[PDB]
Amino acid sequence: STGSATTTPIDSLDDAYITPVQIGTPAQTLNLDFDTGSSDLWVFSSETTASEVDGQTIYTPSKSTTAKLLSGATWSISYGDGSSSSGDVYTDTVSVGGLTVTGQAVESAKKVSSSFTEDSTIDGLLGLAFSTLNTVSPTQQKTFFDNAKASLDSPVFTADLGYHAPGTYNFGFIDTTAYTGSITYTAVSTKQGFWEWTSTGYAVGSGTFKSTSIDGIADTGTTLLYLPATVVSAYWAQVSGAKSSSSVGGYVFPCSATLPSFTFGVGSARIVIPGDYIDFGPISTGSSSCFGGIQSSAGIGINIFGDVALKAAFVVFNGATTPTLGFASK
Ligand SMILES: Oc1cccc(CNc2ccccn2)c1
Repeated sequence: STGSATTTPIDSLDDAYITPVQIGTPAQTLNLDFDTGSSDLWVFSSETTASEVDGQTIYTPSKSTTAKLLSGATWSISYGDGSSSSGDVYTDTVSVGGLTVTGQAVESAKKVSSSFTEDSTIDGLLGLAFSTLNTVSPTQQKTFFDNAKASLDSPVFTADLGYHAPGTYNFGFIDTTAYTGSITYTAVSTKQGFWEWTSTGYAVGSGTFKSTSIDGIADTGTTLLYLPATVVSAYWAQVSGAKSSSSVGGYVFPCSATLPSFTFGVGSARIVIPGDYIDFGPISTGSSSCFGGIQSSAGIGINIFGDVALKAAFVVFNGATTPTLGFASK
Protein backbone atom coordinates (compact mmCIF):
# COMPACT_ATOMS: atom_id res chain seq x y z
CA SER A 1 0.00 0.00 0.00
CA THR A 2 0.84 3.70 -0.24
CA GLY A 3 -0.63 7.00 0.83
CA SER A 4 -0.23 10.57 -0.39
CA ALA A 5 -1.59 13.72 1.30
CA THR A 6 -1.15 17.43 0.68
CA THR A 7 0.24 19.53 3.55
CA THR A 8 -0.61 23.24 3.74
CA PRO A 9 0.97 26.14 5.67
CA ILE A 10 -1.27 27.46 8.45
CA ASP A 11 -0.36 31.12 7.78
CA SER A 12 1.65 33.43 5.55
CA LEU A 13 4.89 32.74 7.49
CA ASP A 14 4.87 28.91 7.18
CA ASP A 15 4.71 28.74 10.98
CA ALA A 16 3.48 25.13 10.70
CA TYR A 17 1.83 22.80 8.18
CA ILE A 18 -1.49 20.94 8.45
CA THR A 19 -2.47 17.70 6.73
CA PRO A 20 -6.03 16.28 6.63
CA VAL A 21 -6.49 12.97 8.47
CA GLN A 22 -9.59 10.75 8.51
CA ILE A 23 -10.45 9.28 11.93
CA GLY A 24 -13.28 6.90 12.75
CA THR A 25 -16.37 5.54 11.03
CA PRO A 26 -17.96 7.50 9.42
CA ALA A 27 -14.83 9.53 8.85
CA GLN A 28 -14.15 12.62 10.93
CA THR A 29 -11.57 14.74 9.12
CA LEU A 30 -9.15 16.70 11.33
CA ASN A 31 -6.20 18.81 10.20
CA LEU A 32 -3.13 17.54 12.06
CA ASP A 33 0.44 18.81 12.40
CA PHE A 34 2.70 15.94 11.19
CA ASP A 35 5.63 16.00 13.62
CA THR A 36 8.78 13.94 12.99
CA GLY A 37 10.03 15.21 16.40
CA SER A 38 7.40 13.43 18.53
CA SER A 39 5.54 10.14 18.64
CA ASP A 40 1.97 10.77 19.85
CA LEU A 41 -1.10 11.09 17.64
CA TRP A 42 -3.35 13.35 19.73
CA VAL A 43 -6.47 15.36 18.86
CA PHE A 44 -8.80 18.00 20.16
CA SER A 45 -11.92 16.09 21.13
CA SER A 46 -15.36 16.10 22.74
CA GLU A 47 -13.43 15.49 25.99
CA THR A 48 -11.28 18.64 25.76
CA THR A 49 -12.00 21.24 28.46
CA ALA A 50 -14.45 23.56 26.73
CA SER A 51 -12.63 26.79 27.67
CA GLU A 52 -9.52 25.36 25.96
CA VAL A 53 -11.20 24.86 22.56
CA ASP A 54 -11.33 27.95 20.31
CA GLY A 55 -12.21 27.07 16.71
CA GLN A 56 -10.60 23.64 16.33
CA THR A 57 -12.42 20.70 14.82
CA ILE A 58 -12.93 17.99 17.44
CA TYR A 59 -12.93 14.20 17.29
CA THR A 60 -16.02 12.73 18.98
CA PRO A 61 -15.37 9.04 19.70
CA SER A 62 -19.01 8.36 20.63
CA LYS A 63 -19.96 9.09 17.00
CA SER A 64 -17.47 6.51 15.61
CA THR A 65 -18.67 2.93 15.36
CA THR A 66 -15.04 1.69 15.24
CA ALA A 67 -13.80 3.66 18.29
CA LYS A 68 -12.92 1.69 21.43
CA LEU A 69 -11.67 3.07 24.72
CA LEU A 70 -8.16 1.81 25.49
CA SER A 71 -9.06 1.10 29.07
CA GLY A 72 -6.76 2.57 31.70
CA ALA A 73 -4.43 4.29 29.24
CA THR A 74 -3.46 7.93 29.72
CA TRP A 75 -0.98 10.25 28.05
CA SER A 76 0.82 13.50 28.83
CA ILE A 77 3.37 15.31 26.67
CA SER A 78 5.46 18.47 26.96
CA TYR A 79 7.24 19.92 23.96
CA GLY A 80 10.48 21.89 23.76
CA ASP A 81 8.69 25.26 23.58
CA GLY A 82 6.87 24.67 26.88
CA SER A 83 3.55 23.68 25.31
CA SER A 84 1.74 20.56 26.55
CA SER A 85 -1.40 18.41 26.37
CA SER A 86 -2.79 15.29 28.08
CA GLY A 87 -5.78 13.00 28.19
CA ASP A 88 -7.02 9.44 27.61
CA VAL A 89 -6.86 7.04 24.64
CA TYR A 90 -9.10 5.34 22.07
CA THR A 91 -8.22 3.00 19.27
CA ASP A 92 -9.85 3.72 15.92
CA THR A 93 -9.35 3.54 12.16
CA VAL A 94 -7.06 6.33 10.85
CA SER A 95 -6.41 7.09 7.17
CA VAL A 96 -3.88 9.48 5.60
CA GLY A 97 -4.03 10.14 1.88
CA GLY A 98 -5.70 6.79 1.15
CA LEU A 99 -3.52 4.70 3.51
CA THR A 100 -5.53 3.10 6.33
CA VAL A 101 -4.45 1.78 9.74
CA THR A 102 -6.93 -0.09 11.91
CA GLY A 103 -6.47 -0.06 15.67
CA GLN A 104 -4.42 3.13 15.77
CA ALA A 105 -4.05 4.77 19.18
CA VAL A 106 -5.87 8.12 19.00
CA GLU A 107 -4.96 10.16 22.08
CA SER A 108 -7.93 12.31 23.10
CA ALA A 109 -6.99 15.59 24.78
CA LYS A 110 -8.66 16.48 28.04
CA LYS A 111 -6.28 19.43 28.54
CA VAL A 112 -4.14 21.52 26.17
CA SER A 113 -1.91 24.50 26.91
CA SER A 114 -2.65 28.03 25.75
CA SER A 115 -0.51 27.91 22.59
CA PHE A 116 -2.65 25.04 21.26
CA THR A 117 -5.95 26.72 22.17
CA GLU A 118 -4.81 29.88 20.43
CA ASP A 119 -3.96 28.10 17.16
CA SER A 120 -7.43 27.49 15.69
CA THR A 121 -5.95 25.88 12.53
CA ILE A 122 -4.29 22.88 14.24
CA ASP A 123 -6.65 20.13 15.39
CA GLY A 124 -3.88 17.95 16.86
CA LEU A 125 -0.51 16.36 16.16
CA LEU A 126 0.48 13.18 14.32
CA GLY A 127 3.86 12.00 15.59
CA LEU A 128 6.37 10.40 13.20
CA ALA A 129 9.46 9.97 15.41
CA PHE A 130 10.26 6.54 16.85
CA SER A 131 7.63 4.82 18.97
CA THR A 132 10.03 4.64 21.95
CA LEU A 133 9.07 8.29 22.64
CA ASN A 134 5.31 7.63 22.78
CA THR A 135 3.89 8.85 26.12
CA VAL A 136 0.94 6.45 26.57
CA SER A 137 0.99 4.71 29.96
CA PRO A 138 1.01 1.94 31.12
CA THR A 139 1.18 0.39 27.61
CA GLN A 140 3.23 2.43 25.15
CA GLN A 141 1.63 2.80 21.71
CA LYS A 142 2.94 2.77 18.13
CA THR A 143 2.97 5.66 15.69
CA PHE A 144 0.85 5.68 12.55
CA PHE A 145 3.98 4.97 10.48
CA ASP A 146 5.09 2.09 12.71
CA ASN A 147 1.62 0.51 12.43
CA ALA A 148 1.49 0.96 8.63
CA LYS A 149 5.12 0.01 7.90
CA ALA A 150 4.68 -3.70 7.20
CA SER A 151 1.86 -3.03 4.72
CA LEU A 152 3.71 -0.33 2.79
CA ASP A 153 5.31 -1.04 -0.57
CA SER A 154 8.58 0.31 0.90
CA PRO A 155 9.08 1.14 4.63
CA VAL A 156 9.53 4.89 4.07
CA PHE A 157 7.75 8.22 4.19
CA THR A 158 8.82 11.49 2.57
CA ALA A 159 8.34 15.14 3.51
CA ASP A 160 8.17 17.70 0.71
CA LEU A 161 7.28 20.97 2.46
CA GLY A 162 6.55 24.10 0.42
CA TYR A 163 7.80 27.66 0.82
CA HIS A 164 4.66 29.79 1.03
CA ALA A 165 2.86 26.97 -0.76
CA PRO A 166 1.40 23.48 -0.21
CA GLY A 167 3.56 20.39 -0.32
CA THR A 168 3.20 16.63 0.16
CA TYR A 169 3.66 13.78 2.61
CA ASN A 170 3.97 10.38 0.90
CA PHE A 171 3.95 6.97 2.60
CA GLY A 172 5.40 3.82 1.11
CA PHE A 173 7.05 5.18 -2.05
CA ILE A 174 9.56 7.75 -3.31
CA ASP A 175 8.19 10.09 -6.01
CA THR A 176 11.15 10.40 -8.36
CA THR A 177 9.46 13.39 -10.07
CA ALA A 178 9.50 15.48 -6.88
CA TYR A 179 13.23 16.25 -6.69
CA THR A 180 16.26 17.12 -8.80
CA GLY A 181 19.56 15.27 -8.92
CA SER A 182 20.09 12.32 -6.59
CA ILE A 183 19.10 11.62 -3.01
CA THR A 184 22.02 11.53 -0.57
CA TYR A 185 21.44 9.17 2.34
CA THR A 186 23.00 9.63 5.77
CA ALA A 187 23.12 7.56 8.96
CA VAL A 188 20.54 7.92 11.74
CA SER A 189 20.86 7.32 15.48
CA THR A 190 17.62 6.25 17.16
CA LYS A 191 19.17 6.33 20.65
CA GLN A 192 17.18 9.44 21.67
CA GLY A 193 14.05 8.40 19.73
CA PHE A 194 14.53 11.06 17.02
CA TRP A 195 15.56 11.08 13.35
CA GLU A 196 19.01 12.19 14.53
CA TRP A 197 21.84 12.61 12.01
CA THR A 198 25.13 14.52 11.55
CA SER A 199 25.44 17.30 9.01
CA THR A 200 28.89 17.71 7.48
CA GLY A 201 29.06 21.52 7.72
CA TYR A 202 27.69 24.82 6.49
CA ALA A 203 28.21 27.93 4.40
CA VAL A 204 26.81 31.45 4.71
CA GLY A 205 25.75 33.05 1.43
CA SER A 206 28.48 32.75 -1.18
CA GLY A 207 31.10 32.10 1.50
CA THR A 208 33.37 29.09 1.72
CA PHE A 209 32.01 25.84 3.13
CA LYS A 210 33.11 25.03 6.70
CA SER A 211 33.55 21.28 7.22
CA THR A 212 32.33 20.52 10.75
CA SER A 213 30.08 17.84 12.22
CA ILE A 214 26.69 19.13 13.43
CA ASP A 215 24.52 16.53 15.17
CA GLY A 216 20.82 17.33 15.04
CA ILE A 217 17.29 16.09 14.37
CA ALA A 218 15.05 16.31 11.32
CA ASP A 219 11.91 17.80 12.88
CA THR A 220 8.90 18.79 10.76
CA GLY A 221 7.08 19.91 13.93
CA THR A 222 9.50 22.75 14.70
CA THR A 223 9.31 25.94 12.62
CA LEU A 224 12.89 27.22 12.73
CA LEU A 225 16.48 26.05 12.22
CA TYR A 226 18.25 25.84 15.61
CA LEU A 227 22.05 25.48 15.41
CA PRO A 228 25.10 26.05 17.65
CA ALA A 229 25.69 29.64 18.71
CA THR A 230 28.99 29.78 16.76
CA VAL A 231 27.22 28.91 13.48
CA VAL A 232 24.30 31.26 14.11
CA SER A 233 26.61 34.17 14.98
CA ALA A 234 28.54 33.57 11.74
CA TYR A 235 25.25 33.76 9.79
CA TRP A 236 23.82 36.93 11.37
CA ALA A 237 27.19 38.72 11.20
CA GLN A 238 26.56 38.94 7.45
CA VAL A 239 23.35 40.98 7.94
CA SER A 240 23.88 44.67 8.74
CA GLY A 241 22.10 45.60 11.97
CA ALA A 242 21.20 42.05 13.01
CA LYS A 243 21.50 41.36 16.73
CA SER A 244 20.39 38.94 19.42
CA SER A 245 17.63 40.47 21.54
CA SER A 246 17.01 39.01 24.98
CA SER A 247 13.67 40.85 25.16
CA VAL A 248 12.45 39.35 21.88
CA GLY A 249 14.05 35.95 22.50
CA GLY A 250 16.45 35.55 19.59
CA TYR A 251 18.09 37.15 16.60
CA VAL A 252 16.22 39.99 14.91
CA PHE A 253 17.24 41.96 11.83
CA PRO A 254 16.16 45.12 9.98
CA CYS A 255 13.14 44.34 7.84
CA SER A 256 14.82 46.36 5.04
CA ALA A 257 17.59 43.74 4.74
CA THR A 258 18.13 41.18 2.00
CA LEU A 259 19.10 37.96 3.76
CA PRO A 260 21.91 35.66 2.55
CA SER A 261 21.32 31.99 1.88
CA PHE A 262 22.46 29.24 4.27
CA THR A 263 23.89 25.94 3.03
CA PHE A 264 24.08 22.73 5.08
CA GLY A 265 26.00 19.56 4.21
CA VAL A 266 24.57 16.06 3.83
CA GLY A 267 27.61 13.88 3.26
CA SER A 268 29.31 15.34 0.21
CA ALA A 269 26.05 16.96 -0.96
CA ARG A 270 24.76 20.46 -0.16
CA ILE A 271 21.26 21.82 0.53
CA VAL A 272 20.81 25.56 -0.02
CA ILE A 273 18.22 27.45 2.04
CA PRO A 274 17.38 30.70 0.15
CA GLY A 275 17.63 33.85 2.23
CA ASP A 276 13.90 34.57 1.90
CA TYR A 277 13.14 31.32 3.77
CA ILE A 278 14.89 32.82 6.84
CA ASP A 279 12.59 35.91 7.12
CA PHE A 280 9.82 35.45 9.72
CA GLY A 281 8.57 39.01 9.44
CA PRO A 282 7.93 41.83 11.88
CA ILE A 283 8.26 40.93 15.55
CA SER A 284 4.96 42.77 16.11
CA THR A 285 2.52 44.27 13.63
CA GLY A 286 4.05 47.34 11.98
CA SER A 287 7.52 46.89 13.45
CA SER A 288 10.61 47.36 11.32
CA SER A 289 12.42 44.66 13.32
CA CYS A 290 12.05 41.23 11.74
CA PHE A 291 12.46 37.82 13.36
CA GLY A 292 15.17 35.47 12.13
CA GLY A 293 14.58 31.91 10.97
CA ILE A 294 17.98 30.66 12.16
CA GLN A 295 18.36 30.73 15.94
CA SER A 296 20.71 29.39 18.58
CA SER A 297 20.12 25.92 19.99
CA ALA A 298 22.21 26.72 23.08
CA GLY A 299 19.26 26.54 25.50
CA ILE A 300 17.70 23.37 24.01
CA GLY A 301 20.33 20.64 24.33
CA ILE A 302 20.01 19.50 20.71
CA ASN A 303 20.26 21.05 17.27
CA ILE A 304 17.01 21.08 15.27
CA PHE A 305 16.69 20.97 11.49
CA GLY A 306 13.15 22.32 11.49
CA ASP A 307 10.89 23.46 8.67
CA VAL A 308 13.22 26.31 7.56
CA ALA A 309 15.81 23.69 6.62
CA LEU A 310 13.56 20.80 5.60
CA LYS A 311 11.42 22.81 3.19
CA ALA A 312 14.54 23.46 1.06
CA ALA A 313 14.79 19.70 0.39
CA PHE A 314 12.92 16.56 -0.52
CA VAL A 315 13.44 14.46 2.63
CA VAL A 316 13.22 10.64 2.89
CA PHE A 317 12.55 9.10 6.31
CA ASN A 318 13.71 5.53 5.69
CA GLY A 319 12.35 3.14 8.32
CA ALA A 320 14.14 0.02 7.19
CA THR A 321 15.69 -2.20 9.86
CA THR A 322 18.62 0.25 9.98
CA PRO A 323 16.91 3.63 9.52
CA THR A 324 18.50 6.38 7.43
CA LEU A 325 17.62 9.87 6.19
CA GLY A 326 17.82 11.01 2.57
CA PHE A 327 18.06 14.59 1.27
CA ALA A 328 17.69 15.85 -2.29
CA SER A 329 17.43 19.32 -3.77
CA LYS A 330 14.18 20.21 -5.53
O1 LIG B 1 12.55 21.14 20.97
C1 LIG B 1 12.02 22.36 20.61
C2 LIG B 1 12.73 23.53 20.88
C3 LIG B 1 12.18 24.74 20.50
C4 LIG B 1 10.94 24.78 19.87
C5 LIG B 1 10.24 23.60 19.62
C6 LIG B 1 8.90 23.57 18.94
N1 LIG B 1 8.50 22.22 18.55
C7 LIG B 1 7.22 21.73 18.78
C8 LIG B 1 6.25 22.45 19.52
C9 LIG B 1 4.99 21.87 19.69
C10 LIG B 1 4.71 20.62 19.13
C11 LIG B 1 5.73 19.99 18.41
N2 LIG B 1 6.96 20.51 18.23
C12 LIG B 1 10.79 22.38 19.99
